[PDB]
Amino acid sequence: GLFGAIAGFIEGGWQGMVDGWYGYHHSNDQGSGYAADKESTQKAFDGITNKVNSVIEKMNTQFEAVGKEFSNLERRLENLNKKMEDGFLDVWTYNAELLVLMENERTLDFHDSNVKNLYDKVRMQLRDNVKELGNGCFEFYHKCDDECMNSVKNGTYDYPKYEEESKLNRNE
Amino acid sequence: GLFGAIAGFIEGGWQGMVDGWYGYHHSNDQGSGYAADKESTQKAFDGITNKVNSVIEKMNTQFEAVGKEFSNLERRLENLNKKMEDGFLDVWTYNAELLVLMENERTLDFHDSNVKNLYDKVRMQLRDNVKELGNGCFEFYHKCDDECMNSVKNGTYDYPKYEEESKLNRNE
Amino acid sequence: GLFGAIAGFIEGGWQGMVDGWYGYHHSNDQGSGYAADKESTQKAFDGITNKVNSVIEKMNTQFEAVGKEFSNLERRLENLNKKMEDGFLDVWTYNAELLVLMENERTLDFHDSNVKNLYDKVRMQLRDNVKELGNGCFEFYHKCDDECMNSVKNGTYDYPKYEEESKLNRNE
Amino acid sequence: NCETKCQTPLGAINTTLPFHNVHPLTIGECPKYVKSEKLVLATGLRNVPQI
Amino acid sequence: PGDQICIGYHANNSTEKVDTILERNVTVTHAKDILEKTHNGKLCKLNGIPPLELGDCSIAGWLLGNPECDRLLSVPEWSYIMEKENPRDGLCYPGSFNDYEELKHLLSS
Ligand SMILES: *[C@@H]1O[C@H](CO)[C@@H](O[C@@H]2O[C@H](CO)[C@@H](O)[C@H](O)[C@H]2NC(C)=O)[C@H](O)[C@H]1NC(C)=O
Repeated sequence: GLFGAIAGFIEGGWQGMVDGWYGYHHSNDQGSGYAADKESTQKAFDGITNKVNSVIEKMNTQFEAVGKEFSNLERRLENLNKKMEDGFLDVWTYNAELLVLMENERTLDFHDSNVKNLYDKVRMQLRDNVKELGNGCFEFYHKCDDECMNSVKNGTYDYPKYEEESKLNRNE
Repeated sequence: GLFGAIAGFIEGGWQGMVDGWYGYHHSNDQGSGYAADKESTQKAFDGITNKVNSVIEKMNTQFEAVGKEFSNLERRLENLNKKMEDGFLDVWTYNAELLVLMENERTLDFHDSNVKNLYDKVRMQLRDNVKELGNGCFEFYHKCDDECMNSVKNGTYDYPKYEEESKLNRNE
Repeated sequence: GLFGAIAGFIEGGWQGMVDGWYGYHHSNDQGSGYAADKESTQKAFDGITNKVNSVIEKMNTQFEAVGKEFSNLERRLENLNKKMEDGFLDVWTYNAELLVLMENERTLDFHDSNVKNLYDKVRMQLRDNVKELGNGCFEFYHKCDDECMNSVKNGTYDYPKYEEESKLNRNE
Repeated sequence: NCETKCQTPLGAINTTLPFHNVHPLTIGECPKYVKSEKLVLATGLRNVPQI
Repeated sequence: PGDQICIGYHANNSTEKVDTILERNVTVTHAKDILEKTHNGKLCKLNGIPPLELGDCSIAGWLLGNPECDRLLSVPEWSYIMEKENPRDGLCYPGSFNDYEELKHLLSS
């Protein structure tokens, strides 16, 4: 995509997460499974609803054309009425189609940004205690069990605590 | 944000920099304080002024409706005049509100890009001579005093010169 | 730029690649030269053509004003006709200029995203077998000859195969 | 006894701003009329409280 | 022990709030109000030249010389014309006025 997460490294998506839009799954000898991010998904959902309510209501007022009849000595006036109403229909039609197109593209790239950002957010957290596989997955230089996996999720995985085991554990 | 710098890792901003929009502060045993980037801030300011002068002047020409009176046998003509002038007001109102909304969002994400980009610009410079804390701060594998801090600022911090001290200095 | 690749680290561009929009050149003792990416360039080209065909055809219908004459007792009707046709010209003119401006900016930043993304795509592939110079170039911790350079291009450079030579080869 | 460069039936206008929600029918060199309540241009960036 | 250099942006006491498509009311450092919501509630001269107030009289009543329109018998140059919605004094003797609106529009110039 535009931020390179989707059809970038992540390369596809998981039918196995119904919990929300994006998230994780892990391999712990302890256990493995799909759990999706509360905060990011929430945010994106809110933003989107705001976008659709913002568009559909940005035509609340908008041109509506009703009726008219003219004599055959009124021909100019008739043509003028026609050209105007037609003109406005054209205008609002353009406005609508275009706004939809833009907001669409902007929406998709928006999702991209969300993903890539979530990723970078994880990376800047766990960074040197793990290898980035380049596929959008983090291989461990130690064991983070699950409580602490969920500590990764909640945003504090407590770096220095797990620093040393991986510090010696890595190399080789 | 969209580029993840603001309300991303940087997490907040410094009331202690009045010097411009974004920049740095450092801890040198030599000294510490807030100094903000000349070039980036300058650029962003220019771009923004160009955006506002671009919008406010994108309505210079724009529809202005003055007066009219019709007889009571002119009722159709009156209604047509009304529908047209109203129609245009609606149109320009939409155009304005919408343009503002877009340019706003695009402006904010713009600032984001500026920040994240400045950061990445620093990182790609100092990279292996320092630890990224993940909070948007760079911890040193050597001492960069201040002249050389300002060499970081000016864009050439002279990597290989300081390479070795940190090369052995790191690990542990 | 917005994604920081152009007039960011890459700092300029190569008159020596006519093969397409963006790509690489390498130094192999084996050989050196400019070759540009098939897939990315193709994609961008397609997207752009879609953008221009999308704009130029988003006015296919659009207001066209033909003729009219009024008596000197028709003055109000005349002024109304004038105000309307003028009004629409103004409207479509605005629509056009604006759409062009946006699609332009969005196009340039689009190219940026393409570049930065291609780069990150390479990096996430070769990562620890090479040093990022920060200038937008990758220095080798081993020899990738050319077949395998073209394996970098085709997207599988076979990491673990070349892992060890660089694993010991690096440090120092 | 007031003087103005722009007049509306509801009152006059002294403004550097290129827009008004006041009245559709004006006389003078005037800012452009719209039906908006608020028009607000972001200049700076978002405010994140220092934490 | 060490040396370090951070990176960050501005911030202030500003409550100034904008909107966007993606996000509703949002507080930012700086903004410009491009809309003028205020008027002095007065009717004024226009570049030193005062309007012609028709008072209780219509345009017809004026031009025709309705007796109730008197001070209007002689009048200086004007920047514009102030007339009421439904003025009291027009045609005292009942009647009709042909192409009245076309005439008033003519007067706009
Ligand atoms: C239109 O607005 C301007 C600006 O407020 C007014 O001019 C100011 O008048 C005040 C009071 O005399 C002075 O202190 C300022 O120096 C003036 N500024 C400028 C730019 O001229 C002006 O009075 C207003 N017009 C009217 C007639 O109300």
